[PDB]
Amino acid sequence: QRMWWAFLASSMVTFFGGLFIILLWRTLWMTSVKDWAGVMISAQTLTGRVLVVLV
Repeated sequence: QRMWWAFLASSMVTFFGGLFIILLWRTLWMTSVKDWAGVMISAQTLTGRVLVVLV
C-alpha cells in the first residue's frame, strides 16, 4: 500500500536509461533554433538574466 517505488523508479529510469541511449547514439534547420535557444539562455542577454532571476 506504499507506492513510493514508482516515484523513485521514475527518476531512476529518467536519469539512467536516457544516459544509456545517449551513450549508444554516441557509439554509433535545427542549428538556427539551437542558436536561438542559446541566445536566450546566454548570460549577456537581459532576457536570460530575467529568466534566471524568475527561476
